Formats: sequence, C-alpha cells, structure tokens
Amino acid sequence: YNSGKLEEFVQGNLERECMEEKCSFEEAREVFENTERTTEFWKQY
Amino acid sequence: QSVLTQPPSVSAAPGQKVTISCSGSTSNIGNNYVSWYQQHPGKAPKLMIYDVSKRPSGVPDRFSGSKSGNSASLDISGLQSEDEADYYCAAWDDSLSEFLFGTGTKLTVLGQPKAAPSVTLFPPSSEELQANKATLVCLISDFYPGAVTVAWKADSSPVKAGVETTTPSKQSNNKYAASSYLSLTPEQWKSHKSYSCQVTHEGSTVEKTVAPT
Amino acid sequence: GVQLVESGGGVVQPGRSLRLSCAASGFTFSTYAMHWVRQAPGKGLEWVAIISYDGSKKYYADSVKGRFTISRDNSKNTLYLQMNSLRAEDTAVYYCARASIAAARVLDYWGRGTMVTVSSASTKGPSVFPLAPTAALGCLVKDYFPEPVTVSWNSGALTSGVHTFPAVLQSSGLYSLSSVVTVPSSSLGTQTYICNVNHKPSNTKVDKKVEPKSCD
Ligand SMILES: [Ca+2]
Ligand SMILES: [Ca+2]
Ligand SMILES: [Ca+2]
Ligand SMILES: [Ca+2]
Ligand SMILES: [Ca+2]
Ligand SMILES: [Ca+2]
Repeated sequence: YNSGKLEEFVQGNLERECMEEKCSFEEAREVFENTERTTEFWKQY
Repeated sequence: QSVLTQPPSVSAAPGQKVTISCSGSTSNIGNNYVSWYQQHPGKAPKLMIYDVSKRPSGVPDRFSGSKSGNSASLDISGLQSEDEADYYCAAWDDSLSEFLFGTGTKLTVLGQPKAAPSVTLFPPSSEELQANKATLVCLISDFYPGAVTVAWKADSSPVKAGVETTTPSKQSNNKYAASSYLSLTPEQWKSHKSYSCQVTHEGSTVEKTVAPT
Repeated sequence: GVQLVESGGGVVQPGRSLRLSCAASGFTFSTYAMHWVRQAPGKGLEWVAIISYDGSKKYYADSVKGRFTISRDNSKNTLYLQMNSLRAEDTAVYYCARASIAAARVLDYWGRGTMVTVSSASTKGPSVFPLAPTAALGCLVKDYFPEPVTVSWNSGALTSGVHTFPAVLQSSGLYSLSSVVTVPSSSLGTQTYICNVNHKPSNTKVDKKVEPKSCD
C-alpha cells in the first residue's frame, strides 16, 4: 500500500508492502524486477 | 515554510532531566512521524530518535520520545556533559510536500551559575557615517546558558532587515558573549527618533536604545 | 561502517554553478534513498532534496526548485548535487544523508558537510571604525575578505577584559567583526586605546585609536 508520502523512494520489500500491507500489481513488480515472476506471485495473492 | 517551533534553549544540571518540545501542525506532526537529531558544534548531525520514540542502536536509553496532537517531545534524563548540543526535530509535511526541521534548541548541561547578559549598543561612528554607511553594534556579554534571542526596533516598530547576529561563544572568564549588527543607510539612521536592541535570555529581556541625536 | 564524505565545497560567485559530491561506502549504496540538507551560518537545518534509491524520483524544497538537480551513480556509489544560479542564500554547509532502509522520513547517517560560500568578493583589506565609549569601547572591523582577521589591543599589552567576536558574512559578500575591551572610565582621555587589526590575506595591518565620544 502507498501511504503517499516518501515511501516510494525506498527500495520495495515484499514482506512490508504485500504481506503487512495490501499491494498493487505494480507495487509487487517493483519488488520482483521481472514481470513474469510477479504474475506467478499474484496467482497465489 | 519550516514552521516546527522549538524553545531556543533548555538546560538542567548533570543528572537531571529535560524535555524539548516540537510544536507543529496537522500537515506535519499531526499526520507524520517525528525524528530527532543531535548536532555538536562542528560535527555531522546524529539521529537520536525516529518514529517518535524509536531509538537507533547505540543511542542511550536515557533518550526517549513522545507525541500528542500536533506536538512532539524529546525527553532526556540523567543528563551527561556530552548531551550538550543543538537538537532538531523533523517531520514530513503532506501539504508542502517537503521535509521540515524544527527551529532548533540548544541544550546546555549547567556547569556554572546562570548569569544575565550585559548589553552595550554602539551607534554608527562619525567615521563610518562620513564613509556614507551606518552600522549599529549590539554587544552582549557575561551571560551563561549560551543562548540568546536578539530583536531590533526602529523607534517602536520591529525590524528584521539588514540584521546579522553571531552564535554565542566563550569569553575569557568562561561566560558567553554574542554580537548583533543592524545595517542602515545614513539616511535611515538620521530619520528615526531612535533604534533599539532587545536581547532575550532565560525569561528576560534587556533593551538598550540609542538615538541619532 | 557507513561513511559519507562530501566534496566540491568552496567559494563561488553568485549566478554561477557548482557540483557537490558525496562518496558513500560501508553499505549497498544502491538499496538506499539519499538526502541533501544544508545549514546557513549560525542557522538551523534546512532540507534540500531527496532521490529514490534507484534514481527514479526526487523532490525539492521550493527554495531550490528549478536551480538544483539531485543525482546519483550507483556504480560509483556517489551522490551529486548540481547547483546552478547560486545565490547568497545558498551560502551554507551542505550535508549528505542516508535514508533508513525502510523509511525515507528517517535520516540514519550523515556525513560532515562541505562549506559553500557564494560571494563575488575578492581579497580585500578591512575598513576599521572606532566604537567610542568601567566603560566599553571597541573597534568595528568590516568589509574584509578571506577570513583570517586578527585583533589585539595596545600592541598586545592589553588582554584582560578583551573579547573579539566571530565574524559575520554580511549581505555585501564581505565579512565583519568587532572586538571590545572594558576599561576604567577614569583612564579615558589620558590612556590611549588602539586596536591592532591584522589581515594577513591582504598583507594589511591597521591601527585605530579609539577616542572618547566628543559629540555625545
Ligand atoms: Ca507501504
Ligand atoms: Ca509501496
Ligand atoms: Ca514500491
Ligand atoms: Ca512482518
Ligand atoms: Ca513503478
Ligand atoms: Ca511505486
């Protein structure tokens, strides 16, 4: 989730963005610097 | 803007406790975490507290933080000499989309008796006036917690233009001294009924005045 | 350990341009966002800019919007601050700061800054004015350039009750300071008081006799 402050300047993290928070597909792709890997991940999510 | 207000000075004896307030607004403190930085005279600032009350590894347990409304507080117990430094609070501002730093607070760990400043105000000298310039010199001496606030007035009105003030520093007798300058045109000097230097120190203001006449 | 060293500081004429460098080491530079903070002489801290860990995004303080550019080279572990159209208000110590790994709002490590003086001035000797009058009397030493200005009284014979203040960098771009001594009012008129000002950068020495105010 993006609180809309300065958190998008910090390196993405799967645990705090997609597990502690609800993340968007783009937010997850920001972590897996590979699109296909993100899709895979999303099938679970 | 940078608003974030802080008391310019706080002090207590070695071993005592002190608290430094950070007054802001909803755009910043109200909706954002506050961090606190320690700055010694000629060193790099250091992170003491982050996210209101979190302590980095290394920072002594005697440093703690708190928040309430649009204000934050840095509390320091068991004061040690090395704690003497300048402290700055900091918070992101949603409205301005900028990171703000408080106005800064000097924390002095008392090592001698508090002492009120003596204030001497010199009018522009005839020589300087003849050089077609004018400077009012306000010398502040013999005060202890080394932190003062200086204000200037033309007659009875406040004047913030053309003012330069030095950070207090140690004199030979180990008390503090500071100076302030007010740059005017010979015209301005001659036109006003009088000018004043107001120095605020530890809940007091000493005002000196001089006049063209 | 996390080390940050700023370089490129010095004197620069207004309207000119200067680039600052921040060498970082002791950590994976690429995974962290960086900040620039400055502090004018005797003033408080002022945020300048922030750049994402990868270089993508960046914000600026309205004070530098349009003039300064923040950048980084993650292969050289360096942070840059390209300053253009510099002004007098940009005179300050510029600090390099690292953002915590999971919170840009937190600057966990800073380096010692680098001084940036924006002035059009050149070597220049001081104009010394007297501050006529226990009584306080002194000398106003103004409009000189490189900073080492030294002051003594009565050729160094007068030391007790003497204090020379740090210099201030006035608007003109030149420095000024004052030196004062407290003396017995009864000695005025018979004892001569002279301040000796030494400004080695310009090979100038000035001796000024400070006499009792005759028109006041
Ligand atoms: Ca988030
Ligand atoms: Ca996010
Ligand atoms: Ca992200
Ligand atoms: Ca977790
Ligand atoms: Ca993206
Ligand atoms: Ca994003």
